[PDB]
Amino acid sequence: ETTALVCDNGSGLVKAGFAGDDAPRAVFPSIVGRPRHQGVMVGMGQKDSYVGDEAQSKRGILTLKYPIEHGIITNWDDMEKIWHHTFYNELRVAPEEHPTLLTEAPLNPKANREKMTQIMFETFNVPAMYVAIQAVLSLYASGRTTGIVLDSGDGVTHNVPIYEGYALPHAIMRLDLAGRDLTDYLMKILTERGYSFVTTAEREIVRDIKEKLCYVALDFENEMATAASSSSLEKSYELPDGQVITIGNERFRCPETLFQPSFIGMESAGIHETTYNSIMKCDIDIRKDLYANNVMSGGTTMYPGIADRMQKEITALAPSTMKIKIIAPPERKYSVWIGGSILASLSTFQQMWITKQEYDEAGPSIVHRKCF
Amino acid sequence: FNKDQLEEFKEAFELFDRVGDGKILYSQCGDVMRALGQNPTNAEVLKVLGNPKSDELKSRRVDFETFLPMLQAVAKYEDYLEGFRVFDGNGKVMGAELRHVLTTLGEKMTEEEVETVLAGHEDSNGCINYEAFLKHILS
Amino acid sequence: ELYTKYARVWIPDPEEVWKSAELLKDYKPKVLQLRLKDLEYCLDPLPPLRNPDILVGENDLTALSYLHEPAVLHNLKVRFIDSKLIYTYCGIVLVAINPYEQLPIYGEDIINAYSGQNMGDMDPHIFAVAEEAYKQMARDERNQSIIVSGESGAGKTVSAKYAMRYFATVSGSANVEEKVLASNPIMESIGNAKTTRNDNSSRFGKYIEIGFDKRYRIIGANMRTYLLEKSRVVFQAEEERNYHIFYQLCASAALPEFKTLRLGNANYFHYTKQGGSPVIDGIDDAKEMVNTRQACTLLGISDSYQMGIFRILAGILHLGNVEFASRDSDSCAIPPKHDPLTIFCDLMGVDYEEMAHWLCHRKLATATETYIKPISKLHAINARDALAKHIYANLFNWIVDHVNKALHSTVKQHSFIGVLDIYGFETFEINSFEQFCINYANEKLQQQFNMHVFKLEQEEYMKEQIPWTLIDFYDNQPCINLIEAKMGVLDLLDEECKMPKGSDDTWAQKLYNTHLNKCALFEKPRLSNKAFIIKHFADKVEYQCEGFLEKNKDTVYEEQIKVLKSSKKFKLLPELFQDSKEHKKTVGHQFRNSLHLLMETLNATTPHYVRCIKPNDFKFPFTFDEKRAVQQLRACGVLETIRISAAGFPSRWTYQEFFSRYRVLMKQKDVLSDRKQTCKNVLEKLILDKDKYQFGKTKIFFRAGQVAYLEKIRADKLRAACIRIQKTIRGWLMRKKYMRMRR
Amino acid sequence: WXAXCPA
Ligand SMILES: Nc1ncnc2c1ncn2[C@@H]1O[C@H](COP(=O)(O)OP(=O)(O)O)[C@@H](O)[C@H]1O
Ligand SMILES: Nc1ncnc2c1ncn2[C@@H]1O[C@H](COP(=O)(O)OP(=O)(O)O)[C@@H](O)[C@H]1O
Ligand SMILES: [Mg+2]
Ligand SMILES: [Mg+2]
Repeated sequence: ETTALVCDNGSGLVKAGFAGDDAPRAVFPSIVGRPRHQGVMVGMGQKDSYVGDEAQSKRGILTLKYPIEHGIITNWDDMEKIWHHTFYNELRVAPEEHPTLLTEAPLNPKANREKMTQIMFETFNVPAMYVAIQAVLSLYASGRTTGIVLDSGDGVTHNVPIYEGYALPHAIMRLDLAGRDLTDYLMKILTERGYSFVTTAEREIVRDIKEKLCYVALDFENEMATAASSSSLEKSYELPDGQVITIGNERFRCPETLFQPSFIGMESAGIHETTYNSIMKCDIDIRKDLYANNVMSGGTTMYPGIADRMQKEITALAPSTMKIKIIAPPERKYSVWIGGSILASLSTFQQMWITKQEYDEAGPSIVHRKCF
Repeated sequence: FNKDQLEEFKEAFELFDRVGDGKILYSQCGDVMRALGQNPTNAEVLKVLGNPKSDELKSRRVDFETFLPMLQAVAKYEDYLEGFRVFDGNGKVMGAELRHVLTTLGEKMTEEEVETVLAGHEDSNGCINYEAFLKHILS
Repeated sequence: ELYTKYARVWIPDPEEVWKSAELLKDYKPKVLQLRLKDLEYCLDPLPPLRNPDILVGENDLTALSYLHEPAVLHNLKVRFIDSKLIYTYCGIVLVAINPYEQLPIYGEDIINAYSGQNMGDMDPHIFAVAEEAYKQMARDERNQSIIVSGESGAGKTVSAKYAMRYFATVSGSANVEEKVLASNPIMESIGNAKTTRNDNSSRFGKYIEIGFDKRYRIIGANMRTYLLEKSRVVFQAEEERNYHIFYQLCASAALPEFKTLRLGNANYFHYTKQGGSPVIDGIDDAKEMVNTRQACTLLGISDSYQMGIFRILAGILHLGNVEFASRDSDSCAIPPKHDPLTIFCDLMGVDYEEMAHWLCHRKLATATETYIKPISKLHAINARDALAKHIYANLFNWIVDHVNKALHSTVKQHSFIGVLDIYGFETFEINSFEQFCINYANEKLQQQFNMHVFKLEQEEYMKEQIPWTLIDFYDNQPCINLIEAKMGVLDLLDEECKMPKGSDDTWAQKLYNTHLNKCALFEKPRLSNKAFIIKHFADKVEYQCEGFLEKNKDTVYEEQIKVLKSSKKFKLLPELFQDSKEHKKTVGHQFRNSLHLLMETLNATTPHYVRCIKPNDFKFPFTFDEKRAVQQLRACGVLETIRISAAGFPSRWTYQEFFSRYRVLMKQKDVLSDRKQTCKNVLEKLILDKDKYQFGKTKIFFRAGQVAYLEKIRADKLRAACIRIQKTIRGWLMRKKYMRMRR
Repeated sequence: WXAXCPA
């Protein structure tokens, strides 16, 4: 036998497991910590860096970098550290035995593929490798072959329409509004209620607020008036030290920035109007089958109400006769991984892999030509 | 054949005339040839007879003068011994096997014909001394 | 060349595949003519030649001097019809032809006569191969397998039973048969099914070990099963039933116990309904379980467990009737109440709300978390039918374990002898995943047969110190690889079961894309995308892609099985499961695995072989149809064996028997008075070239024609000597009779 | 990135 490895280099969470599994065997944040403070106790064990879940525990004493920003890998040594931790510590597998499948956003700089491949063959000596678009995997994950895939992570949002397995590249739209730049806005709006969050390890505390408390307003202005009218929306949270904090109409105001990028100060339209303006680029024949098969993917899609706000507000754009349908399975955060576990297990896929000999012959230019 | 031979043969032929017309049947021709020392097969007899049909073989009658050329034509030990040694190497031949082959192979004979030729020559085991029996049947 | 006036040849005919002619004028190099009552026989870029009678009666198909389909078929037919003998030998392989009437021959004096003798000395009988096994196992420690094979009617179970009667009778006392034979009413009930071309058909692969004491006596028996056709439990073709036990059970329902199980009529249940054939003429299913339960009791399956088994089968029957309604394109539900689910849950003692929930949803968890998906109506129906198939398979493996418990004994077995009953290669004029599996298994079994026969002939050559290079065989590994290998037919089917939307149309189109021109052995039918053709060793066979996938698929959700394994109402249902990734595996991969385990079971033994041919479709006693028998003899590789043995040296003769037959040809001067050298001296006179005949330590090896030639010259010499003897005797007898009577 | 954005 052999089993492929499946790895997804999200901006925020690494997800990894063996192909053919239905759930990732490791998840940990793609976070690298270095000691912040002068080390006093001689005889303490001083690890030069902490990676992943370790850095969660010790965050109070660390500066936490993320090596991925807006789906560009920004400094490659720490990325290598993350993959080293992943294969040796999380999966406990030698990559030299096991082929590996990797995942990327659709438009990100072309150099990124060359370098990511080079590291796999030169550093880890993987038997074979591949790179897949997230929006492609989400269709395998949702069990359908015609889709417009709306996928939003920590670092990137992107739309890709697929019809009968033909991707449609001109159709494709990308925004840099994502979980991270929700979090940063959440700091600035929490400051309105007189709470201050200045530091990276503390930013994670903000992120945990955003994950627990936030939700999407089904009418933004009507609930804003309702929250001005009454306490009833306002709700209570705990810091790590046990200070309780209470959070009002503002907790929806971050998910609202998805639908109004003007708040953060983006140029663009929000996710629904770019989804529509993507479909409008498509050939009129297909559009009826895109409007049914909306698939939402990636963890930023997880807020309650975002399905119903998406369906309502896109219905305002689309002509009345075509029924809009939106499909938001409760596990979609994984779904890019689940669909990569599906893809890496196909017998037809086995011919696709970029192999060691063929890479040595070509050099990393091959990753553009063969892989897509 | 000389005149004396022709006279002896004619006398013998007349002894074989069972109808009184001074003739024998075609079917008796073989018997007459055998009585005069020839040993033709029934097939050879029919061949020298001209492959006669059943009717003339049983009822057409010929005098000595027409019979004679056929007798002449027919007239003009180690194989016999080996032939008997086929059915043997102690100098014997089963009586049962000779009876079976003579009544079931070749120009098959009746069990009574075989008993007649075999009468007094087989012992209690049913074995025939074939050199003595052969000399006897060749005499 | 030889063809003369009053020779014989075989000519083809639609109505009987070969019929005989005499030759009307000698052949010279064009068209021939024949007598039967004449037509010129067309020749195209020769006819066969027909053996002399003296061979054709005989016991061994290698003894025939011309080897070809007409001679073999005619020999088997004269043996069956005229001689009233069924057993015959071909190469090493015994062949058996169903007499469908019962014969004294199995009496115990026959058994004693066979005991301690060989293949050649005694007339072919099923006992003779058992004696071969019993002798082999005393030559060598090696365990012996006996393999019985043929289309469903042919007689395989009954032939196994006689092989067991033989071993037990020769063994002396130590009492296995009573138990083993009493098991069969159980096994036939759970494991046999009714199919379009006959009424009782074993849909699994069935194995017995007889164990022996260090000094040979039967100590006990142990039973195994392989290749169970799980799909039949939920999906049935036209006019074809699932396993008899469901019908026996339904026809029982008026009995007092089964009322508790609330069994409807036999057609009522969705798994019985599908065949549209709820009754077999002449078999009163309601009576047959009285035998089945008698056999269980006689075997010691407790009166409690019998009711547990029937409770579980009722469980599956009720389960199958249970039908979802789509809430949505994305999800379904069981309706606000669905009656038969209640009956399922109260048979097996589980909360209706728990089965209702877990049937409708599935659970998926990364261990920090857990998530529940609603699932499509289709995937819910696939899950239900996989839970049905998984229960049935586990029940069958339990019934076979409790059977085996009664059959073992604890004293260490020295060596087993093993007897195998499996379906033979089979072609039906609609073909489906069940036949694809059955043919693939008959590939594996015949590869093993071919390689074994090739080995035995290499042995026999070296045992007679003769050159070897001629030895040849048919290699079916390139056809097996088409079914088995990666991007094979099975592997693309299992792929498409994954692929997010997958259909018997896209699977076929994938087959054509990858395979279509890349092998000879795969072919498309001219007028359909939906079907494809595989050139198996017996035949080109054509399969329909429709409904492979729905048969292909098992996935047994951990939640539903957990819920069953929870229940406390009765012992057996938790007992089945107690013993994973295997829940994921499709039926085809489980089948491949079980077949590998079967080939691991049969390899590291030495086979002996039986073939069983069904003489006629219509159950007519002790009569025969050439048109079927040819189709059987091709599917059994008998024709392949015979052809390949004819291409080389077919015929074996001991110098002792050669001299014993052909001293008639000898001359006493030519008798050197030791047989081997005498015949080595004689033979060169009679046959031109040593390429056409050979000499070994004990055996002469002829090429095919030469036996008939020798028999002819023997006849000629016999006639010549007889005519000489008769002519001389007639001459002096005639003299004696007319002269002595006239005297 | 390299231009229009910080990465
Ligand atoms: N229950 C939740 N509600 C809202 N957001 C969530 C929830 N759980 C996780 N998230 C957000 O999901 C984002 C990570 O999404 P993910 O798809 O895993 O990114 P990537 O796959 O690119 O690593 C983070 O911003 C995290 O805060
Ligand atoms: N050698 C035989 N002697 C007598 N009857 C036989 C013989 N072989 C088959 N039969 C009859 O034909 C039937 C069909 O054969 P059977 O062994 O029952 O089928 P299967 O091949 O499914 O085991 C037997 O039950 C028996 O009635
Ligand atoms: Mg992602
Ligand atoms: Mg049977």
